[PDB]
Amino acid sequence: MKYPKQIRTYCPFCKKHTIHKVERVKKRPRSELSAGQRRFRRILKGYGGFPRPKPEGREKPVKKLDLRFRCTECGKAHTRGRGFRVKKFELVEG
Amino acid sequence: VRKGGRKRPRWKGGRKPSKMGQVKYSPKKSLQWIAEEKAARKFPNLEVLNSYWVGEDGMYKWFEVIMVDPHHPVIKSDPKIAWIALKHHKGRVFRGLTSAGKKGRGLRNKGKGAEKVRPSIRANEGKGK
Amino acid sequence: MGKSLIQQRRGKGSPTFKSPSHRFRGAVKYIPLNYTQEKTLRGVVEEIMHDPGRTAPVARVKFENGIEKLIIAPEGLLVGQEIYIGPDAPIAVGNTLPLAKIPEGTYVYNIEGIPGDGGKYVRAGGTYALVVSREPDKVIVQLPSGELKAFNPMCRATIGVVAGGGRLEKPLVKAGKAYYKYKARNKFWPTPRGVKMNAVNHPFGGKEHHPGKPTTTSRRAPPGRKVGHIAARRTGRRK
Amino acid sequence: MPFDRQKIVKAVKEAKARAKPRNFTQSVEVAVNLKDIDLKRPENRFKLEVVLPHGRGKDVKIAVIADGAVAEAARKLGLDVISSAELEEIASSPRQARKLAKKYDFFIAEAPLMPKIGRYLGRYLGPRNKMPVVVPPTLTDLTPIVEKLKKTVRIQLKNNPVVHAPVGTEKMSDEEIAENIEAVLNAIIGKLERGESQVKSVYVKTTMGPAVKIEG
RNA sequence: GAGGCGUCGAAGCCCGGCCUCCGGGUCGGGUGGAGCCGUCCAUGAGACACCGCCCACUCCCCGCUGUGUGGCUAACCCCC
RNA sequence: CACAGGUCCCAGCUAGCCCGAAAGGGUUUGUACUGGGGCCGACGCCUGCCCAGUGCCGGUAUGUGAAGCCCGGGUACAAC
RNA sequence: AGGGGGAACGCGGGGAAUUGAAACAUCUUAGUACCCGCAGGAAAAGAAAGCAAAAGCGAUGCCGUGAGUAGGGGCGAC
RNA sequence: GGGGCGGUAGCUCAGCCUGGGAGAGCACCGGACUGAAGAUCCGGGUGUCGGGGGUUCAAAUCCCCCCCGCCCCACCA
Repeated sequence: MKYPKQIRTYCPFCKKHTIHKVERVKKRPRSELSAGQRRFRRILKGYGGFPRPKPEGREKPVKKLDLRFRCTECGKAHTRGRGFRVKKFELVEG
Repeated sequence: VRKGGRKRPRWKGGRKPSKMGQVKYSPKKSLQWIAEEKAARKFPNLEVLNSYWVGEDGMYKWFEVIMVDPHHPVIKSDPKIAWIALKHHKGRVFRGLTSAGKKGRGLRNKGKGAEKVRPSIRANEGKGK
Repeated sequence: MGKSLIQQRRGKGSPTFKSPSHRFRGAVKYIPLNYTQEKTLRGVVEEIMHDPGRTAPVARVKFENGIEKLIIAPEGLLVGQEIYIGPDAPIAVGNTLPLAKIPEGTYVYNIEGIPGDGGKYVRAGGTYALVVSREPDKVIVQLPSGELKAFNPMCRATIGVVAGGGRLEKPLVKAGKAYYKYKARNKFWPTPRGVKMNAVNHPFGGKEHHPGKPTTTSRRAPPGRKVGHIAARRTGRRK
Repeated sequence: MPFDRQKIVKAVKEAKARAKPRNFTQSVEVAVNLKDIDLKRPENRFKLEVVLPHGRGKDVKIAVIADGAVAEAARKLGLDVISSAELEEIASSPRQARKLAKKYDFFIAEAPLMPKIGRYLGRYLGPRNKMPVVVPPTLTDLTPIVEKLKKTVRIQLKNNPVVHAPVGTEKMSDEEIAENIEAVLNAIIGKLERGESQVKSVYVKTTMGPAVKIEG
């Protein structure tokens, strides 16, 4: 669960191992914005298909872990392959 | 003529939901045109040339319908206007050959989108509007 | 599901739920053709008749315009009475005058709702309204309900009580005699109970005894759901 | 204000003009509203120094403790180089009649002395930036001597919604003080803040010169 | 920024309104008639020295603008 | 099942309620002694106790509560 | 000067559902069936605030082709 | 994951914009009082006040990072 605040691991950008700083992946709202949003303009009377939101859970105790690992040497984030399922993640010092 | 759209029968059918709309189903036939048909009906022989909006009170709309005597030589001799002589011009208002009809039927477009209103609406099987 | 119910049929104009209008011979107006004001008009009690359609006493009054119209009868009436109309009528039992000329504390009937329509309130046999308070702004009258309504003093009304009473609601005795009253009116009778009429016919009941839904019903509910206690604010009388 | 209004905009040349019968030779004031003023980015916060291109017009008192070759360098530039003896006088007693605190504006130290400077002179000289604090320069003999003698003007931020750094007193030509006003503006705007009009308003005002709002 | 303001009339004396944590400041009348100040720097934070813009609670004339409410009828509408 | 009898409920008539696509219409040649809806079922003796839940009804400080409107940001305009 | 009729066709409105999706509601059936008004021997469209291979063209129908191509759509069937 | 409100002495909390060592009642303990039954007095303190840091002159609450409870909202980016 605990993971260090800074930790040395591989950076593809600079193509070398270096220290990365951890924060959480942050995701956008809707309501402009997208081609899927424009798909929800057929909910005028579109009660059966896609824009009615197909009303059903079931909806899963877990999530996986998704955690930006941020480069110090160029300031660009990366997200990558992980599989740490977590229900009580804590970020701590390091 | 009254304001608003069409006020429609209410069904006894057991239909599908999304066909039950009454106010969420709207006309394509214009009110200006309706005004003509009331006028043309009232006096059996006097025939609608065109019509225009003469203003409105915001509760009702008013239109003035121009009617002409289908037989009366005066119109017929002077060629500035003489479009009443032909048979077609008798019963022109119902089919939509007037000002109000032409504009409502989407003969107003002639460039882009003119694909299903050309030559006519029910030449394409009602894909037009 | 279910179909139109018992009230919903009445509004249609259905003939089981329509009054007869040819064994009826009623209505009362004070002649609003000459407005509330004007003394121009007097009449003579021509007869005291039974009105068949209101099953009530009525008086026939013969006007000096030469017109025959009914005025709702007072107590103590006797043929050959003079009824006068206009503000120049004396204040007397069975005479008709505007509210302003009428002093407070006196029994009154047949008051106009809106000035010049010959009455819209208090036209029932044996029932009478009492003039409690009077202001030239507005004249407050106490209704058969007990509710004080404000009226404009240009309205006409007549002095006295209305004749009869104890004769517009007395014991029905048996089914035969009860039946004779419902032909004189229009009420759907005999009517069974909803509780063992099906859940198709009526929202409540089944085949067995048991209700289906509670009697007192929402006021904002649609038509065809006004059953039970309709627009009730409270129910019952004991814990 | 003696003259003009503070919602009409002028140039920086014609915002300062010499015209005083007063004993006082017009003290110049620069005052600025910040729009999106914060203290959770250091780039909203305006605590810094700016070196004016013709100086204040009165000298900044710098007292310096330096040790090593930096002590000599500091002397060359035209300085006494005072001892750390003075930290003990300041700290020990709340005396008056000879106290040399309440008479300094800045301090420089070489790095081991700095913790003592903080605690002792901070007590007396305090807020209104008469104590030394690390954010405006107070370490390094080299550059900070050169700026203090060049009559650098000191700045610190009253949160909500104003910052003021009055450039100095008029002891020079009208244009020289317009060049001064430009430097102060360029430091504020160069720090990047949010939205439009990060300098909501700028005003140039005085004891008995024009008192005017200017562009910004 | 340790000085600034005035004989166009100022402290300091005598009262009125005054608020308040009675801390002390504001303020209209007048006697007056030419000083009171800060420096020292006590004070965690310094000067009604003087010059600027401001932040608390809050109050008021004027300019702009909504809604709520009462009168009017000219629209419009319900009654006969 | 009806039934006489009993109870509870709402409404001042430019009403309540309800019918009609609309124009309009029933109750109503009615006016609270009215007429509309449920519940129970002559007569005699009675109808205990509970509003926690569900329903109805009135009120609602505080909280919350859409579009319209308003303000700030954005956009050379607009989306946002 | 008119009602009304006329084998279908034509113009303008009003406008379903079984069915398909192995069920089912968007979608599909279909602008179909069905209904109302109305003209002719063709009807109607029709002499440019057009096209847009930026180049070339200048009223309008229809047939062949462009093509099951662009695009739509439980992105599923269609 | 977004918003708001309350977690404070053993308990429930007051002030939170009204800032400091600083609160309040009620349990509980001690004392009168009483043949008994019974009623009523008089004392006591337990949280810089949920955690950790900063601005401030002396901030519990302001700022920055949050645990716990509750109400209204939210997977495939």
